[PDB]
Amino acid sequence: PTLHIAMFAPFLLALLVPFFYKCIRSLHVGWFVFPLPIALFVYFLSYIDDVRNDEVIRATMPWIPSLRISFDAYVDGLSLLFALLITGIGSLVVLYSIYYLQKGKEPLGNFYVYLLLFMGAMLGVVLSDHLIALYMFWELTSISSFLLIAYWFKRDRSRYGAQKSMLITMFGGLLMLGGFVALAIAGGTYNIRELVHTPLTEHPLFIPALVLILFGAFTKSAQFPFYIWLPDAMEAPTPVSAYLHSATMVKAGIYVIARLTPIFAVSSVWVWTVALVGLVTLCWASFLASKQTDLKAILAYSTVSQLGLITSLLGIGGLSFHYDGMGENVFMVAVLAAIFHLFNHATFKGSLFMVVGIVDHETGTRDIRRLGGLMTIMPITFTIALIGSLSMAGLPPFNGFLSKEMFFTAMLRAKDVAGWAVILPVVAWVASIFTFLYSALLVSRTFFGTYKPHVLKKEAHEAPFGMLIAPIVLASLVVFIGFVPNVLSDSVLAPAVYAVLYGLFAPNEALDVHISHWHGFTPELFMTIGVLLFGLVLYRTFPKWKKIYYRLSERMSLNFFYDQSFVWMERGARSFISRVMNGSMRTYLMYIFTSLVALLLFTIGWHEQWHIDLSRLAHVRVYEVVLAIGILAATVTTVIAKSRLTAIVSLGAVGYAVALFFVLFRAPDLALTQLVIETISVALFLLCFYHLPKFTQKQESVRFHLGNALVSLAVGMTMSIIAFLAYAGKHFDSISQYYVDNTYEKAAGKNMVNVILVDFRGFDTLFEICVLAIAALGIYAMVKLRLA
Amino acid sequence: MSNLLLLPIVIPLVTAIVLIFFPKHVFWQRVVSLAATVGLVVASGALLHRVHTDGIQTLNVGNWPAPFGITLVSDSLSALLVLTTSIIALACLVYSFYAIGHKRETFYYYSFFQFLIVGVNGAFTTGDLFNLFVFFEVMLMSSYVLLVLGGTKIQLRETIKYTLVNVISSALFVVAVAYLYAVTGTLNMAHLADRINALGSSPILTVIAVLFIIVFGLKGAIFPLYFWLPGAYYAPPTPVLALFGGLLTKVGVYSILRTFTLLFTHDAAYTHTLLAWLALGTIIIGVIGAVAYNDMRYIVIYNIIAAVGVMIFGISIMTPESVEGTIFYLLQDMVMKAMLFLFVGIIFSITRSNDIRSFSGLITSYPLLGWAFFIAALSLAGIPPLSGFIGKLLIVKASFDAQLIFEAIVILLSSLLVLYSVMKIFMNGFWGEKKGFEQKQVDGRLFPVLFLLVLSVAYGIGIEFVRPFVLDAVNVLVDPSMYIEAVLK
Ligand SMILES: CCCCCCCCCCCCCCCCCCCC(=O)O[C@H](COC(=O)CCCCCCCCCCCCCC)COP(=O)(O)OCCN
Repeated sequence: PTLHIAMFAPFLLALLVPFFYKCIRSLHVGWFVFPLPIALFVYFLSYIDDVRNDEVIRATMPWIPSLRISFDAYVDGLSLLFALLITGIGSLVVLYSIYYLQKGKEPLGNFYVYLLLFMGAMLGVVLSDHLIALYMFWELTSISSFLLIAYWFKRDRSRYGAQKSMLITMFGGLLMLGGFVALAIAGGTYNIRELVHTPLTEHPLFIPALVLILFGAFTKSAQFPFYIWLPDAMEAPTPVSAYLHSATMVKAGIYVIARLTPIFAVSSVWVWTVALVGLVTLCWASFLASKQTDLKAILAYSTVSQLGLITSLLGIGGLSFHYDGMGENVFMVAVLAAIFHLFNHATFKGSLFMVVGIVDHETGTRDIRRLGGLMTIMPITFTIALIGSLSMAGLPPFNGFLSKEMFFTAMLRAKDVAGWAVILPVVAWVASIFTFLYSALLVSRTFFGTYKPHVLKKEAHEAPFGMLIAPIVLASLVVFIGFVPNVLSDSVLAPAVYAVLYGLFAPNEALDVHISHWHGFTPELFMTIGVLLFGLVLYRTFPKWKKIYYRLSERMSLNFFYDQSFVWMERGARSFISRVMNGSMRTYLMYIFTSLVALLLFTIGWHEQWHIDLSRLAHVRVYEVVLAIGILAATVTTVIAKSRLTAIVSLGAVGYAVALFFVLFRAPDLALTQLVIETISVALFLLCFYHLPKFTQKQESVRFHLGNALVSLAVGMTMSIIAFLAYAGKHFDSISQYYVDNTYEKAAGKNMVNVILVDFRGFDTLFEICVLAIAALGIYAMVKLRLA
Repeated sequence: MSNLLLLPIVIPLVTAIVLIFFPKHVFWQRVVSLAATVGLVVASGALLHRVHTDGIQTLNVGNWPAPFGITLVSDSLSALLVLTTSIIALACLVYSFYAIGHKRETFYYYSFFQFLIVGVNGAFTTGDLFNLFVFFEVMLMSSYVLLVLGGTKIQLRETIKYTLVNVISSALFVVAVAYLYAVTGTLNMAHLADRINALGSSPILTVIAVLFIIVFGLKGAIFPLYFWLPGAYYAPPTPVLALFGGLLTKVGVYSILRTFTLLFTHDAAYTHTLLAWLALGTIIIGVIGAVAYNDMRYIVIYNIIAAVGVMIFGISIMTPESVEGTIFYLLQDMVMKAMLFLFVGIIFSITRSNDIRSFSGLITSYPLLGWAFFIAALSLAGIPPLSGFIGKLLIVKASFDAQLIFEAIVILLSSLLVLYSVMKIFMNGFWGEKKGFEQKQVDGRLFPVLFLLVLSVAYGIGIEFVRPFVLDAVNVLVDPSMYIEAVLK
């Protein structure tokens, strides 16, 4: 099938990495990692001819066929867009990591094993058609990213970031699994392409599946409030930061939302939840991105804001499914906008991280307050950073023009179905204001100003060309989809829209004549002009409203709440186990006895306990009455005895009178064994008495506590009333007519207790012999072995 | 021939007896116990193929018929549990070769080992309640002595505690057998199952079923009957503890399973809602205790409690998908808890301390152990390429199909919290800089742990091989008519 050896090729090469790493000491190991994504990328260029003329690629590898689980693979426009993104930026990040990391100072085989596991896992996430296989690849993505963030394990902040990112994304993944299972019960099947052709709104498990899947997808792509882990995942290596937190992992929830949109966007809860939380995290991260003083936190909040933009456009594209007024069909534009900016974001964001990585090891710092004039020192990376920042701001000559004009066009035409939605675009509008600010500030506090010849490191800051190769390729692709937007749209972006909006295109010419549309006087043009002018008049006065902005950024955050929530959770659990686990055996016996009494008395009281039949009962006789009075006397004198010898001899009297009951209830063997065993056991109690320590002994009475007496009376009366209810109900008789009929005719015996013990049921006498053997050997072992 | 069913019982028994004669000859103790345990594994595999090929295997001990003598029954679930017990016993025995000192194994250690595996293997295959009682005391007596052997102050104290609890629960099982004999009149499983189903509309059967819940939950730690287990399992040495955590609490779970899939089927609503609430309390207690401690043994102890709660919640639904999921989770959890106690023992051997806060930086000196513990932690949590995924997947699916949303979310969050506990061990112990320990070459004992880890990984990969055994086990659990027409011929 040739794609089975494409999905599982990074895992096999991840097996083969440390072999080549410790057996080839001369050549850098990353070169050996380099061709495989290249190969996958070239292989993923081979499918565009089949996907433009609406044909899909299906493959199947069964894993548990009786539980109906396979590794399915389905290839259409959306999965090809993501796969081309993954493999192309993967090869570029591999090249940049070859030129970035060192040889004799870094563990490199670990780096490329983790990275190639992550690449294979992400390619598995995208291409998957089975839900459990998708969840498996999802989990492998989370674990490999957890490994990549903590690449320097000898430093604390990397471990904090890895722990927090692990906990958040695992929480989302587990609730994602629950939503997948609920959806697979709602439909008949597990494969995604058969859930589309079946109705699912007439089912009780539709809304919990919606909320749980949506919860996990918002957790992965760093939405609100779950954006918290992504600014602390910036202690990774810079290729990890670029690849993972630009192009692959933070878009997995985006892929799941866009993949399941033809199922769940028929309801309003999906589309409005997605759209509103996207707008909220867009504005919140756009506000917060201007407070930071280092480059990577600014780019992390930038990533969160553009992901919120993409998912809000996905929500409006979900609104496309209900109805379009008289063939207007405007909401579909939103889908295209999302997908465009999706592709767009990946490219320039990757380049920007590479830029800051370069300047890090060309200056030694990455804070904004020490590095100054670097235009005439570092011209090429200044050109790349300027292209990426102007494309991120949303300006005419670069990519961000089309992204922002389609965003404002999609948002202004979406307020015409509800009045309160008139609130929605202008909020988004001020988000763009906020956007421009940090992006402007980025360049204007990275390369402008003046050079500091005292704190910086090198007299010559000329970067090598091999580091500069991959940002140049990304910036060139930025400029190419800037000036030429038509060919990549018609080749890639159109079947992505036909995938996300499946079963909806009765005509297909309106989408094509909107793709071919580029110019024409729009009211969103002066909106972008106002964005530009207001960001210009907002940036120049930024040292004036700086303290107000710092204190209002201090006024509301979400890592405070998470840190105190975990402190609360661990302290509450620790105080719980310090409360209920005291260590005293008396208390645990009280809990066990009270639970026994409560469960049995509630079980009796819940029923009605009919049919008390006293006809089974035997006639009472005087000897048993007198002997019962005797053992009640011995019981009372063993609970109220002041000394312990009195309780020992009363327990002995209880034993000998139980033997006299055995005589009186016609049981000779029981009487013989009972007499001998009670004499031996009373001798053992007297052994245990006379070696009590003479200090702290004092020979004190049994202390009276009221709860012990209440629990004891409840235990005794409970088992008494269960014995009376059980003995005097309905019954089948017994099976001892066989034993009195076949002790002599079939076995060789006249005694019947002994023939039961050795012939009819002799299989359990062997193991009571074993119990006695273990007891004697254990007593010998305890007395003799004294290693201390 | 037909005595193959006794070969999991007879082979260790004989072995234990012939280990009594030569205490001071430790080499021949090791050789005979090793050869007999390997023969036990081979005989249990042959029994599992025997019960797979033709039907359920029943053997009357004498030549006496089915109500009137002792009958031993091996279905597919009991054969799977015997094979799992055999594998755990072999790994713990080789760890015992490397771990237990000389003085403790001159004094009858391997005999007590073999008597414990006699007790558990006899408990998984029996067809009588009172014979099951006798096998519980074989198991418990050997566990008392293995807990106390060596005689330091800690294991004296918690042997007193553990012995006290099990004496009380043994007396309670005696009085439960007495009540049920007064109601029914028989003592084997199949015929009293038929008699209970002939008078199933009586409240006293519900009361005695609740009493069996209390007894078997004292055996395998349920809330609110769990309180003996943290100190009792904090006491013993490491291979003894791996035996205890792998085997002792999971025969109470099997006894609950056999009891409510065979005996008590009428008036099922009350008993199953009781099992559901006790299981939810067990899961919550386990995850609270796993979060609370910075001590490795306590973390694995509360993970035992949490996994027992998940299995009991799987039992509490009478659907074949939930029964299938709890069988898968049962097998992998036995293997996994034995594995994790052996890991904790190796780490304690290296660090000379059990406090997580005391040491860091073990990847820089012990990489194979570190990545083995990483894979063991992720397999404990339930990550899908590893072992414990399909069990909790089928449990969650069967709870969603019966409209229990909140309980399925409790299962998933419990999986999260047990992952957090074991990864807390991994991230604070293995990562970081080097401060806590001194370089000491480990030897030998790492390999049974690696054998258990390789078998758990192969278990997670090969569900399609190990599934039709579990399918026949489910087909006999949700239909006891085949069980009672196999025995009562
Ligand atoms: C009645 C039983 C019928 C069957 C016959 C059985 C005969 C054997 C019974 C068990 C024998 C065990 C012998 C152990 C050694 C005893 C002598 C040494 C210990 C001793 O003198 O202890 C004192 C005795 O208790 C006292 O001074 C108070 C003793 C109270 C005994 C209560 C028995 C109630 C029975 C009720 C009727 C049952 C009828 C059954 C047919 C405690 O006193 P200390 O502290 O001052 O020690 C004096 C310090 N130099």
